[PDB]
Amino acid sequence: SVVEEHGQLSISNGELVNERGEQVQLKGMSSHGLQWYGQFVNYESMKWLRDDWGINVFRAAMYTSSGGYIDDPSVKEKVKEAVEAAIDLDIYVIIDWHILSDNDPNIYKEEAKDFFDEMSELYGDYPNVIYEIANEPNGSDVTWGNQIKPYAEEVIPIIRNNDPNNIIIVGTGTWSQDVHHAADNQLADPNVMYAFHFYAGTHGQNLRDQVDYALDQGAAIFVSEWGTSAATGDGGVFLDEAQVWIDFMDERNLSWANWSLTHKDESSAALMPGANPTGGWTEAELSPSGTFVREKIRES
Ligand SMILES: *[C@H]1O[C@H](CO)[C@@H](O[C@@H]2O[C@H](CO)[C@@H](O[C@@H]3O[C@H](CO)[C@@H](O)[C@H](O)[C@H]3O)[C@H](O)[C@H]2O)[C@H](O)[C@H]1F
Repeated sequence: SVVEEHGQLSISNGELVNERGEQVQLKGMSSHGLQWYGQFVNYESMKWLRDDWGINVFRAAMYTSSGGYIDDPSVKEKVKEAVEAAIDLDIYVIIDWHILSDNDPNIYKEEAKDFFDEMSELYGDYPNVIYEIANEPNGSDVTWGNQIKPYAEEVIPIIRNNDPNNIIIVGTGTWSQDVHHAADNQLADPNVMYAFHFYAGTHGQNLRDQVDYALDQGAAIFVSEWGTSAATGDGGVFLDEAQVWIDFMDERNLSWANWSLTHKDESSAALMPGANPTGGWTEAELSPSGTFVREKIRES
């Protein structure tokens, strides 16, 4: 139903819109790293998230380092499983080249180009696909102008040769927080968005103002990762500040994916230990974070 109705997504005047020009907001879940918790990524769990939580997008977090794709490329087939499930379920899907410790996206740029060529060749005639080319650039030596923008100006043409206009999300500096610099020096492709990530454990007032600054320059923003915990993924759940951010995103038409769908014993995890990897969870099988996120998406 979702993808049949909204179909081809595009950016118009800095906003995500559907094929009839109407604003659309995606809300869903990110996997944790596919190398650690891939059992939670399957048609049945995604169907349960679609039907019971109301998700309309699923993000497949394919770490590059930390035992991910560069070390063992088999995780790309789990991305394909997720994409095909999203097509069968009629929801959107984010293919996330999940850099982190490999803090400059240029480190594995050759591999990224090949990976995105493959995925855009396979899936580029489906409207479901959203490409996320560099999760979280980070470090004071990784800047928008010098590192990230040129990286994107190499990867985007590869995708565009196969898929002229599905959405591409591009990470920003300082762990996808520095939308100010990106918005002052935007990419040329008209169907690009810039990533912005937040954690409710951080006091967020200035970060909201910076997202507004970016939006005021005509830049489109996708909140492709956020958590209810601290920046580490652990250390408490901060539902007051999470709700502030939820409301802000609704006011600004910002799409989002929550981190993350796993039973790991960390506060940002959505599931408890014993949660079935194929869905069907009871209340007791959702963590404090997962219960909150499910509520947000069902409310929407
Ligand atoms: C965006 O931020 C989230 C945190 O809010 C990041 O997710 C965290 O990434 C950590 C680093 O990969 C991860 O910890 C690792 O978990 C592995 C599997 O259990 C361990 O083997 C490893 O020792 C540990 O460092 C957190 O569990 C996770 O929440 C996300 O990557 C960022 F994009």
